[PDB]
Amino acid sequence: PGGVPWIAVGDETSVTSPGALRRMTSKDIPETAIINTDNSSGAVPSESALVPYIDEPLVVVTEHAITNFTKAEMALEFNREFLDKMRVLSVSPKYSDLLTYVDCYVGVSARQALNNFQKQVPVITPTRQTMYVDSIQAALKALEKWEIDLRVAQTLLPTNVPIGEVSCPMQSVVKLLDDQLPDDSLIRRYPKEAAVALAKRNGGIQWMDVSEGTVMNEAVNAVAASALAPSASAPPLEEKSKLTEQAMDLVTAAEPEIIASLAPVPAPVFAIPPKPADYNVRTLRIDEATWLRMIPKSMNTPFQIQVTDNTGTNWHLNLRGGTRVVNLDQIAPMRFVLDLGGKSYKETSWDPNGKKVGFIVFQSKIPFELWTAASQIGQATVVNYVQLYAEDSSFTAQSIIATTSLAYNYEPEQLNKTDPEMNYYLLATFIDSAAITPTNMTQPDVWDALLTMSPLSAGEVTVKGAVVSEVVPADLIGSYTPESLNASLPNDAARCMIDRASKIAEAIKIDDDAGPDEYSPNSVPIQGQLAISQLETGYGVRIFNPKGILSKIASRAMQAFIGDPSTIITQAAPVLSDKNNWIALAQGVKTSLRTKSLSAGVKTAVSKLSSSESIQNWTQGFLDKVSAHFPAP
Amino acid sequence: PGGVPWIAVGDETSVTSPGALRRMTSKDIPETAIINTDNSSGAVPSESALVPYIDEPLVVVTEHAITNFTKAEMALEFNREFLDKMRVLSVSPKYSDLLTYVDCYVGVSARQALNNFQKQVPVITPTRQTMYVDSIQAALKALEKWEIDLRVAQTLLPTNVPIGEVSCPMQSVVKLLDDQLPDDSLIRRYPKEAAVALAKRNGGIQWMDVSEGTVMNEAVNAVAASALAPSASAPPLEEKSKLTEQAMDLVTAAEPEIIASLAPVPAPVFAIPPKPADYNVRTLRIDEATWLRMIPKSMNTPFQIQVTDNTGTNWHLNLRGGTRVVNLDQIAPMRFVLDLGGKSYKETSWDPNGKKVGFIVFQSKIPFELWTAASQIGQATVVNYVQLYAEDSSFTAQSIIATTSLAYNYEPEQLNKTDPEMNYYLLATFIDSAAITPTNMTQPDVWDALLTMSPLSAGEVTVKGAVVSEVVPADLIGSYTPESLNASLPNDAARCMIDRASKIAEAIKIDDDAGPDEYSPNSVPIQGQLAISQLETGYGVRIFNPKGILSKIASRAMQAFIGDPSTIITQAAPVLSDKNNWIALAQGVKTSLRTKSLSAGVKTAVSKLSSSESIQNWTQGFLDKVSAHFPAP
Amino acid sequence: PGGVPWIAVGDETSVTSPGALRRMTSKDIPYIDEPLVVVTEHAITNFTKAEMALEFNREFLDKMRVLSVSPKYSDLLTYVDCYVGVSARQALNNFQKQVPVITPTRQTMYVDSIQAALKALEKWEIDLRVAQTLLPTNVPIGEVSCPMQSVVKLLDDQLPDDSLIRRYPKEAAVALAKRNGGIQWMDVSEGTVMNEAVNAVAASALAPSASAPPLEEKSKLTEQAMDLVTAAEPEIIASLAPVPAPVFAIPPKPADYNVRTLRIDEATWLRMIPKSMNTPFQIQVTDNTGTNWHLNLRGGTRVVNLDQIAPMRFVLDLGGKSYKETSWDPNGKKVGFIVFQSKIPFELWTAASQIGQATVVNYVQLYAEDSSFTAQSIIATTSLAYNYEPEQLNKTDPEMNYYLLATFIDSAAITPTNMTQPDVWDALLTMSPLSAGEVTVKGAVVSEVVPADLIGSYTPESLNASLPNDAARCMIDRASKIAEAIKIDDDAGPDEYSPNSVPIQGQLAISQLETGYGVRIFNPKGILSKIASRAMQAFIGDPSTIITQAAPVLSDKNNWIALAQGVKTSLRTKSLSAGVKTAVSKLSSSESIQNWTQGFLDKVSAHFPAPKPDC
Amino acid sequence: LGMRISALQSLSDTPSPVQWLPQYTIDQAAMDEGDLMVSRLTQLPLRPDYGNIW
Amino acid sequence: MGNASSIVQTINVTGDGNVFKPSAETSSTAVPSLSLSPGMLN
Amino acid sequence: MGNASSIVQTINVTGDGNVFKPSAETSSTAVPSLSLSPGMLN
Repeated sequence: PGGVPWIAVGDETSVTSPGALRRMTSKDIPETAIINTDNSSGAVPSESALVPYIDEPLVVVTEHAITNFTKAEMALEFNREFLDKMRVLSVSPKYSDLLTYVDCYVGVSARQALNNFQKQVPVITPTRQTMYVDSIQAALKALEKWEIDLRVAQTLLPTNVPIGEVSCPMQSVVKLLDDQLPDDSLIRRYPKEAAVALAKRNGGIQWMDVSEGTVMNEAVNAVAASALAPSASAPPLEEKSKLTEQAMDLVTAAEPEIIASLAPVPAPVFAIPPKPADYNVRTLRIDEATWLRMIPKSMNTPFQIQVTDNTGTNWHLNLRGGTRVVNLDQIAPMRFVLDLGGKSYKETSWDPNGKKVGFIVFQSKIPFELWTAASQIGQATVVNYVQLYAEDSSFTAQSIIATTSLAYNYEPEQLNKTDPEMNYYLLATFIDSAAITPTNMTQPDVWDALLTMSPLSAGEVTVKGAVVSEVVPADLIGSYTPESLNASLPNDAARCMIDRASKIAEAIKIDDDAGPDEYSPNSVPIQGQLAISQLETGYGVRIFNPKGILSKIASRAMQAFIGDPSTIITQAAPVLSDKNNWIALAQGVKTSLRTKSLSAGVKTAVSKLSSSESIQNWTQGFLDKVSAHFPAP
Repeated sequence: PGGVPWIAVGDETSVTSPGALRRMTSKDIPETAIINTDNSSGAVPSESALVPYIDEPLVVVTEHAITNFTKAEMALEFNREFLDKMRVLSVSPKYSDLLTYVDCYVGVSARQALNNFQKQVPVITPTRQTMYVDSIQAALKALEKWEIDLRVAQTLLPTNVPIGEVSCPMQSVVKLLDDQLPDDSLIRRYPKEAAVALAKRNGGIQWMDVSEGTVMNEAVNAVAASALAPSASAPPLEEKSKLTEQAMDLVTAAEPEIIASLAPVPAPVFAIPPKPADYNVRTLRIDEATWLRMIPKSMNTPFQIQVTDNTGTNWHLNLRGGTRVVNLDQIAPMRFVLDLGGKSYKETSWDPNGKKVGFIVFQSKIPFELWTAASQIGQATVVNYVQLYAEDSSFTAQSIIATTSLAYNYEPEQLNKTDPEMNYYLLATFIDSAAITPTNMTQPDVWDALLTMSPLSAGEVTVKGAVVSEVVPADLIGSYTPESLNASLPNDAARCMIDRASKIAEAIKIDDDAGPDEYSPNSVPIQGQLAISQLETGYGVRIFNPKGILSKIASRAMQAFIGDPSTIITQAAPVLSDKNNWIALAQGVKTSLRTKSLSAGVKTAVSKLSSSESIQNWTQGFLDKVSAHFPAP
Repeated sequence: PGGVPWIAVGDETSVTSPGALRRMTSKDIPYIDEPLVVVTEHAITNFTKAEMALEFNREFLDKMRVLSVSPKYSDLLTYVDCYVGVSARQALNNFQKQVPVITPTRQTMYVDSIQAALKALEKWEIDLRVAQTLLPTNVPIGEVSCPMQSVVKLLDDQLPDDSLIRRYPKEAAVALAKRNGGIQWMDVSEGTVMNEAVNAVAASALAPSASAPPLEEKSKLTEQAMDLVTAAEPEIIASLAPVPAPVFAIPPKPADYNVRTLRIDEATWLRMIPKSMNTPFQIQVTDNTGTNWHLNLRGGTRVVNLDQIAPMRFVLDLGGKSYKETSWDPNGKKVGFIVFQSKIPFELWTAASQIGQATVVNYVQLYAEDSSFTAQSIIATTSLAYNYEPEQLNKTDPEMNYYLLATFIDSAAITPTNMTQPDVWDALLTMSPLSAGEVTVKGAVVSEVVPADLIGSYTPESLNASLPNDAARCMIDRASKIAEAIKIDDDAGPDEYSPNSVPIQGQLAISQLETGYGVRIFNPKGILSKIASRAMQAFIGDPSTIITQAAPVLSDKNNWIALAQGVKTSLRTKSLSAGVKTAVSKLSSSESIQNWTQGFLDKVSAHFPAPKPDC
Repeated sequence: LGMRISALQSLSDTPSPVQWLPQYTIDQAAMDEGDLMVSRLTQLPLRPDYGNIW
Repeated sequence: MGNASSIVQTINVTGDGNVFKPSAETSSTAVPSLSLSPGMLN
Repeated sequence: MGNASSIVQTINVTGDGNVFKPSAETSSTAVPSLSLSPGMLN
């Protein structure tokens, strides 16, 4: 049982009797006190002035703990000879010698204890537990160099074979080790003890008693090695079990109910840690990108405006037809980096050397396209800016801007969003300390560069460029085009769906080995859905297809999904644009992976056996080479 | 034992065939019925009209389930005080009072069960098990807000120190916790219950008793703490076990035997979920990319052709010298996306704005080089097309093309493939409803744009640009020059092998901590091979090196593998190109990992202890701050 | 117990005695003698479960005339009283009665028998899996129904032509009934039907309740989060004391640079001859095979410095560049790497006397093609490769200086007036580390690093010009795992306090109450809660914010240490629980999926109609 | 009872022993126990007829 | 452990005499996970 | 295996009659990891 032991205080007893129990303490049981333990290890002092007397609590050790700590003792008993040489822990610890057996009420709380009464419950005091674990840890600390050296000795030459059997004259092996052993190795200093430890760990190494002349297997771990070895016609049992476990854990990692729900799901429950994205504004279109604004090109009357920064130094700017801005509102907190490397921006009367390029933020009621006069800008601020520098380029008589990294952190909370009639705009442009003559500069902005966007809040989600409070995953299937996908924000719902489905793709891969156009346990649900759906009433010309053609179609569809997961969200995708097919696959994966019974494919079995034979042959050949040199006298 | 119980069919204790056994039910054991439940939880109705009376089966409960559900109930018992406060589940479920002990036959099938008679096995019905699970689950459901607030209280200030002990007056902690804890929290409403729960969870918190005076440790989880605690010379036990198990899982996932096979291995068993790749088709060199074709250069007779898509619309286009196409045979399914953003294609005699670019597919028995005068074109149709747009460019007096995502899916199954003579080609170029005069448009094609290919299958593997049915993993080592690696297809075998070996590299780095030029158990397998190989006789001058030089070279080899995992593929690699070294390392990793005995490295342990002591010092400083700014009375 | 059994050779025994113990063999039980091994309980239970995994398919195994008798592992174990242990000392200290023992031969035969049966059952197993998966047979929550005759009609309709169910339908029916308790077959002789499943405990573990998620999912998610955080190693990345480089480093990744476009002041691993020299000169260098190549140096030439760089591999690509001049043509030319080593610093070089010992390590031939622009030609893709391994050089003398240059080469002397381009560094370079145990800071190798001082020190440009083996990238890749674990373990929305964001709040409150230089300010608890929430959200959305300079809250050190400790102290104290919003969303989604399954079963019943009632 | 329903087909007795081709299942046993059972069931020693070798 | 004022209580949260001694050997733990795999439960 | 020294009183490392016969069934193992999860110990 688990929990602590309790003792009666009042005579009355019931499953809910008030105040009837009290914690049992070592004052009741003298055998638990540290003055009444057995110092077979030598931890408690023998001087009566060094052994304290303070009353101490009691806990209960569970059978799990007993088994695992005895396994911990076994972890030291392998290296007993070297511990003997170092004169450390002469008497091996025994855990059951620190447990006191008593019968009482056992439970975590008093109410649970009132209904529980066991006999031969084993209890310990915390200090005895700490002393035992400290002894084990000291023994482990003593054996670090020895363990590394023994692992080196085992790993120097092939000692294990995947299948079958090999053999070599042990004299040649010993000579090879003598020739390749490290100088500082404890294996040379203490040979016999290394030999005994190796005989314990492995069953191929065998030594004879020269007195009686007998040789036999002396490994102590036959039971586990039986499960590690591959029997005929089938891979090792533990490998199959572990691969199935890993696949099931991948499936559980991405919850299938969230990714195949037909009803709204909150944004935080759906979100995952995102990844950055890179864009170029000039190459982007206004129609596809829903977060861009442009002054209509028909203006042809640029105007110069002044704006102050946070410190109080004015700047000059020029706006004209075509000047592009990013519409900040309706987007989560975001991080922008502008990189102007590899660009010239060189004009007849404009030299990029020494010029300053910076971000500005405008806050105005008037929509951006209606902007003609200066006073319509409202409020503006130069958040950040950097000085430029040009170097000569590969092309003749050309120059390129060096590498720059300009940063901005859009945080809506630092702004006040109470007034709805308010527009927030972001610009990146040239700034000067004097007037910029419009005749001098003809570029609308500096937005023809690289722009890195990285999300700054993993709890909000956007669709097609606008924040949504809740998302319906089933309706995202088959509703995106590449033009609408590459121009999405970094925290889009499309990318979350792709990354949550990649785990399902890997899981399906692990347990399948089918080729092109072969039915599998995972490819049948789509076939069933197709077979049912083709018989349903619709509007077009109905088509009848047999069983084999449908099985081929389902196999191809599943393979296409595995190879490129994003196809489940692409418009006009062949089979994976029907949300019924996606839901069927997602639900059937769990059933397929739960009913496996320690099995593998036929192809995997045959390939594993063939490969094991090949490495067996290779190892035998290497040992023949080793025996040719370093010969046995 | 597990399964179901079985009883005789009434025979006089003479059961000599599996035909004389029938499965036990609740009529044969009346104590397992629904009406005999003790109903201490109040779940079963007391009205006699509502309790059903029907025959249910029986199943056997195993010790694993008993212990795990028994610990599940103690999970609830950690919060008995608040559960009392809400009058919920006043009596502990006590799983052991639901089972019934019967001497019967135990098994899954009658043939096995006949030869296995057991005494005192515990059985239960499905209904009572479901009721018990429901009771625990409801009790857990009623504690969500309370547990969250308790965790917030614990994590507001550090209550755990990595090593050693810290201290602070509790009055200061209570003042800080009153000042900072949220108003919504249930801690403010129910203080004493939270205090008792925290004293149970944490052994540090101790509450003095007003009536008596004794203050003592009262936590119920000391054994787990000692399993987590670090000794003053070694790290904790559990962390070492967890790290080694994770490394073993990575090695198991990497399939060390598949990537070391000396015999052919089928493509579906070797493959993994692939990744897309990007290219520039114009910039590739034809002798490196074996999957391109090009019409001979210096040809001085451009010709024009016409072609119609699946809607019958006619289109004009022209082929000239230098035009390139892509073989669409023997490359497996693949998806192409082409993007022209950032390129000009501007001449005085032709402007791209308003024009259309398309993918055109050709079928013909004549090689693409021997094409002219449109008589050799063969059957051909337009697949897809898109319209361009022009924007201002950074370079003065130039303009650039806006983004595109021209897509096409190639699925080899649909096309007939009837005549092996037949050849398939793909091309991207300008098309227009008016014939394009050769003088105006001189560009051979529009292949000067970014091209992304993504595989459409997971059981297809190519080499150097042609698909194969099987691969020999030991024959890919040291067989790729760097130029042949940037021109392979995304479904190449080299990428699969590199990704599989990356897991071995990660496992080795997780397990091993060695500095520059230091021997490790994971680097001697190369050393033994180097020694034996340098002894042998081949052709050329022999060089003999001692053990120190060989150890240094082996260590450098292992480091170069870990840092960059694609050196095994690379041709003319110094030491890792040889297949023997790769096979020996891959085989030795498993043996090196499997024979650790709860250990770590010296450097790791010492650095870890120093770090933990620094952490306790910082924690103590913070607690001094807290006790100094919140004075006790 | 475990290990092996032993027998006392003599009457005299004690806790620590010389001799006194020999190993038991097959002679000592009541010719070939084999050793004995003590069998634990874990093995017995797991092997029994493995046997019943075969026993699910007894009817098929009996139709095919295989496996007439079951394995029954508990026959092979022999019970005996003896000393037990791995070594003689442990055996001397122990003594147990009725321990089970077995010889290796019998264990191997047993496991081989199980494996043979599992090999013979494989196609049958795959066939039953196909039959179960073809139509929805499980639902997340609730209960759905469908007539059985329609289901069997659909199965007969769509099952493969070689499926083994079509040969053994009754055996397949019984097997499905054993696996799934939903599929029940009426007993004809008596007219009674009821559940005949043998798996009813795991079914309860995997089943949702009326209002709460399944227990198994909660336990699995918590274990996964703890495993991720444990792998992240919080103690190493929270250290305020130096930690060795091999411990801190984790496998690195390549990086892509442009050498010409970089600025000299940010990137300290570059050296450029001053532009005021104004005159060129030409030199002749001999490669490893004795070939002579002439190359020209001038002002503005840039070289990578190889002194304080870890073993690194450079691969260079020139694709897309023009390099076409009035009197030079890139087609047919050659470009290569040169490694200089000299005792004279680069900036002082004026004549061929200063070039030191030089060698053309690698070289390629340039091929040019027409480009998108009119009358413009660009170069094809190249992969120039070099492996800087320092230990192959003479690093014993300290005065030596090493440099790396990439430029045009030719067998004839290059006329200075034809080509005025300094080098070919205006091209895409990919650098990849070769040593996973050495780390650099800001462009110089460091013996040990302090994780508590890297945070809040890099400007964006400095982080750009970092080498692939920088300690900052190790810090980022070691904090990303903590970020992922927190995201798995949390569902807090905007401005919602969570047990994972409050340590920062406590640190902020304490720091606010302290006295320091500046204009003192005060805040309530609500403002601090919001500030902590924004800081944690920004961390999760961008793990690279701890190292970025002038960060809002995460540039500080105390906040980072507090968060790193809070992750562990919060994950360790859960009780099989889940968030409120997560629970309600799971319930609603499961009910929707149940409705969709029921609708599909209605469609299945509409087609493949069942026989009408007889009377 | 699990049995097919069918009546026996009568046959007359063969006056000499008949050939028998055995077929092996996947069951296995140790060689020593096989030799032991062969020793138990055997009818040796005996004196047979020799016949002619040429 | 938040503030609460009362006349007489069995344990006083804001009183003097308590102990706040966080240690590595005591630590804090609950029941976060259990072994409930389908194969092992049976 | 031990090297550069021979001792024959009990086990001669360099003597005759020793067996080196690696096999798949015998394999080689130690105690790599255990079950020390906090929820299972208690």
